[PDB]
Amino acid sequence: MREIVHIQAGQCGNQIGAKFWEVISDEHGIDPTGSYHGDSDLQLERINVYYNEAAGNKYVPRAILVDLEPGTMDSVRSGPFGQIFRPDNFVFGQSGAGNNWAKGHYTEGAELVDSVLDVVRKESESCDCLQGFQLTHSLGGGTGSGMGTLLISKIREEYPDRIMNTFSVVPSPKVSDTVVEPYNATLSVHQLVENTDETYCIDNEALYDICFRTLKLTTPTYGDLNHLVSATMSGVTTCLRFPGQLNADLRKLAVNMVPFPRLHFFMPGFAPLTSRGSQQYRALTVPELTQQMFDAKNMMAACDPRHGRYLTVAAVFRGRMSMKEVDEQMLNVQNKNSSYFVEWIPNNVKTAVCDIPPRGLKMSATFIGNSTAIQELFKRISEQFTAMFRRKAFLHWYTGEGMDEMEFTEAESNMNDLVSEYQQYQDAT
Amino acid sequence: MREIVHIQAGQCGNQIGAKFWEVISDEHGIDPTGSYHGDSDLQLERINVYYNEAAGNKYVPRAILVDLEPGTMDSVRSGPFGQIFRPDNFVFGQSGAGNNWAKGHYTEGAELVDSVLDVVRKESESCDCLQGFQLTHSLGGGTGSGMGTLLISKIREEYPDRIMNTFSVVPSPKVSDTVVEPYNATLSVHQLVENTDETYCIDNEALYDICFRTLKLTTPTYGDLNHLVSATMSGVTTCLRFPGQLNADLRKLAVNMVPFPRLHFFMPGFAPLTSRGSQQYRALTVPELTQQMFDAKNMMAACDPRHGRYLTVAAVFRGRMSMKEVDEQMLNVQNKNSSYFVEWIPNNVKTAVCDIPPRGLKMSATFIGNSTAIQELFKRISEQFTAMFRRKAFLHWYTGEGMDEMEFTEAESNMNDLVSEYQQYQDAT
Amino acid sequence: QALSNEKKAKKVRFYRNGDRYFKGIVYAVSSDRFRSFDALLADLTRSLSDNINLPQGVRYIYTIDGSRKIGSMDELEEGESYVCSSDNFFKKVEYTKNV
Ligand SMILES: Nc1nc2c(ncn2[C@@H]2O[C@H](COP(=O)(O)OP(=O)(O)O)[C@@H](O)[C@H]2O)c(=O)[nH]1
Ligand SMILES: Nc1nc2c(ncn2[C@@H]2O[C@H](COP(=O)(O)OP(=O)(O)O)[C@@H](O)[C@H]2O)c(=O)[nH]1
Repeated sequence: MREIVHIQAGQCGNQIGAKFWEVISDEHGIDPTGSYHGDSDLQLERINVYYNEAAGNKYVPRAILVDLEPGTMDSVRSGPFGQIFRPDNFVFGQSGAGNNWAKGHYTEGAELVDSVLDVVRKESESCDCLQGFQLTHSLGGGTGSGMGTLLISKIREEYPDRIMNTFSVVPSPKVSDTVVEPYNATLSVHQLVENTDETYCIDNEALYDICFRTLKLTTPTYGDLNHLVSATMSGVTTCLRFPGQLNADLRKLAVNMVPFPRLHFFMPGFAPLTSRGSQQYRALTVPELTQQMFDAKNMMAACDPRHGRYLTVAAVFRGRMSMKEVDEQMLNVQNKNSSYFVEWIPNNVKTAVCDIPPRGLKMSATFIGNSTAIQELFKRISEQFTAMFRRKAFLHWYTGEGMDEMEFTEAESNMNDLVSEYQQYQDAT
Repeated sequence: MREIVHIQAGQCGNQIGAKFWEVISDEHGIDPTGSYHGDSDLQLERINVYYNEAAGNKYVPRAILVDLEPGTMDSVRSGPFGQIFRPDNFVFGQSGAGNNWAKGHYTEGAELVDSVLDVVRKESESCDCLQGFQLTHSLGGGTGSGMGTLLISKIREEYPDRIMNTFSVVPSPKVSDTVVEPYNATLSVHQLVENTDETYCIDNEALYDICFRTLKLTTPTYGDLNHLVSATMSGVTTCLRFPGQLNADLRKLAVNMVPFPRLHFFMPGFAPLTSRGSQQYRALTVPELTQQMFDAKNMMAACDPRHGRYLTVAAVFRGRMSMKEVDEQMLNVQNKNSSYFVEWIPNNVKTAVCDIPPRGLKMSATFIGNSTAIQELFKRISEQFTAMFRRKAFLHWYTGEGMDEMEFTEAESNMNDLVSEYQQYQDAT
Repeated sequence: QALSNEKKAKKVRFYRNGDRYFKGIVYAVSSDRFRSFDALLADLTRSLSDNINLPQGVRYIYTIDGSRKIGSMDELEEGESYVCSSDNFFKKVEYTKNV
């Protein structure tokens, strides 16, 4: 049991998912047809969490793909592992978002949100024991900010107990891929703090550095950028799909990592990340994988963790290894960096150990670290919002879609409530 | 025994039947010559219900084909499986209906109804134990509304005990294929509520949506529309022609589905209905076939069942399956949709399970659901009648055929008696 | 000045005629999206009738009460529903119950 329904939204969240389902099919051994060509019977035992068995030994992904124009869905069905999806799940409109939250959430979302929830409710009944949903979108564009946050509110009113986690892409601070991205981010963080459980903030700028510096890549396309996000998304639920010595899941991370009902924005991190030639000048041990998860050059949210304190740390390991060798390192990085952790939470490291490695490697990891260092991320969104709102510019595109100036006030005031909270628990006593 | 005499009328009812006898011959294995080329001996055991054995191992359909002009009968004998009918049964006049109920029922029907009943009475004596008749016509045109309802009254005066069911085609609400179709429908429903036992209301508009949306067809001709009606007509009597675990027939559905001697207008429904490419992304189980029979997008009478309550539900399944798996689903859709069923009839679902599937599939179904949702169908006929009668327009074509204004009064008042009854049993206590 | 006239969308609801099981979609009705009232009938055409309602389309917009035929867009007010019909005859059912 414990099945998961995957929801995609926007141009960004589709292309993340279109690489993500390639990664999951590489573990469980699924051809682009949809049949099975594996070697181990452990791949087929927990297969139901991301699959429904069709008639004739074929498996389909439990995915829901949402857009407002068919310019992206045609790319998904044409690419490899595009025939694997069911043709009913491609729900899409015709008007297009226009890179607008107000078009994505109020007007053109309302003509489509009823068509999506029929696909949601059909997939919810077919599962035996529903574990929880997951969503992949972006806070910059129109669809992933508007249509996504509309789907979160409609689900939470109908499922007030299931876990709901989003791999949201927060816009980078230096470059700006959208002129109105301080409006799309601020009007969507107001939705996320009240209707989710945990949220994995990913910045684009941190992903460019890892391919450039750490992996030593010359021409990083998005297929090499999204492959790091998809390897992170598989690493969160990798103990739910495989037997392990110490097991955790989406529920246990939602209890451990989240000590307060608002403070639930995380930052991910993956290890090991070698080069194409430097993968022989490195010994793959647990203390080697430990000292790569914690440095600043291997985060994914563009914020140095040294500016704030950690609160909770999850370290999901994969592959066979000594439990003593794990428990020694998780104590070791907690003693010497004693100022970098919060004091009134003792033993603030949650450990999970799977057994089966990723395809190709011997052992791996996945860093899920909550911190106060993401107060810097909401400084720059709250500053760039007020820099653009005090002149009331780029505003008539949102007023004409049924919105007032008071909605911008409560959304911004909700964000400065949040930065006051991370500031308070940095200097507790 | 238990033989059935099939009667066709009008241009519509002939072309439905001309595809229907192709479907029955595909089950029992009959060539266009009339010989036998089957594989299983179960096809020849109950063959007598729709056939009479001729001399020399040839079988003929027990059909009676009626028209008022030979423009349609020439198309039947020229098409494939047109040589299979007997040349004596083609009873047809020369004047033509003129798309007129008053010509079809009074004047030109009287010169032909004596010639039809000699063919009826000849086929009634050749059968050993007569099960009952069936009729295929339409309430829009001239012949199927006038000549058909004249044949129903002449049969019921001579057979006051046999079952009499009609697959009448009720005209669609939005488009209008006939200017005077509120007159042909109203003057024929007055005949049907007093001389039949059960009636399967089929709308054209619902059949266009199923080929467009559900089957994903590009160019639906009537051969693809009538193939859904003929698959429904075979599915009603499919337990009478084959052995099954739990058996029902035309008599048992007339007792279960009909709790009052007037409230007997049904709506059909067929499942499964895949696409040409989407037939592999679907598992054929009993809970899959259950959740397709009950939604609004797979009815055949243009009325959403959610506007009213059900009263009785027949679910004739085909193919080998678990009886527990059927009885669990027929309880499951009755508990969660508890407001959508009538209260003072408990366990309002009749189940019948055959053994032999249709040609090509593994398991199938047939939904026969009575409801109060067909009060909307008789609102629009009763409204469009009074919108055209208060000006007394298109009326001189009916007065000149021997009719008064009082006949329009009692026919319309009979219909508002019927809508008052379905309104009353929607709010019982 | 630059803080302009605040081109504002009314938030009005549209119950379609007769359909008791219908909620009414809030449209961003402004003077910028519709230069004329006759253009407002065009947007009401596709987004109200799907399979079973309104063969005549959209002709007459009534009030929710309803005792008045809506003229131009100046006869609309912010935050009130309107019964959208397509004939002279009006249906008196409880539209606004349980929004
Ligand atoms: N990481 C990543 N971000 C992407 C990708 N494609 C688009 N984006 C992000 O998506 C945002 C642009 O919005 P868009 O994808 O069109 O979404 P929508 O406008 O809401 O439909 C920017 O923040 C881009 O950085 C991709 O392949 N990878
Ligand atoms: N479903 C269906 N309806 C048909 C077909 N052919 C004609 N009709 C219907 O028949 C009606 C027209 O009347 P007609 O068939 O000429 O019958 P008549 O005038 O009484 O002889 C309309 O309601 C058509 O929709 C067909 O192949 N399939």
